[PDB]
Amino acid sequence: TRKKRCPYTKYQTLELEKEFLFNMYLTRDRRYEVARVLNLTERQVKIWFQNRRMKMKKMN
Amino acid sequence: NQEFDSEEETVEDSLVEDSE
Repeated sequence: TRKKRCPYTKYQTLELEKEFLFNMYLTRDRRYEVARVLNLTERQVKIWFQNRRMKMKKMN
Repeated sequence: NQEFDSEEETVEDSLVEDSE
């Protein structure tokens, strides 16, 4: 992703990918933790997960 | 070295605009 949003690294993408694939849903604290670990905001995780769904639906 | 960017610059939600 080199449009608008910052290009996520492999490590970042892999973690978010595995977490979402493993646990389609997360808790507030867990999301905050994941975000904290990624040195980002909860929004980064919240939107990434949703972006994946929207990508599946729209850009099927 | 700046705090401009945007609250949605780091987290954009329009990467998937192609509905089709």
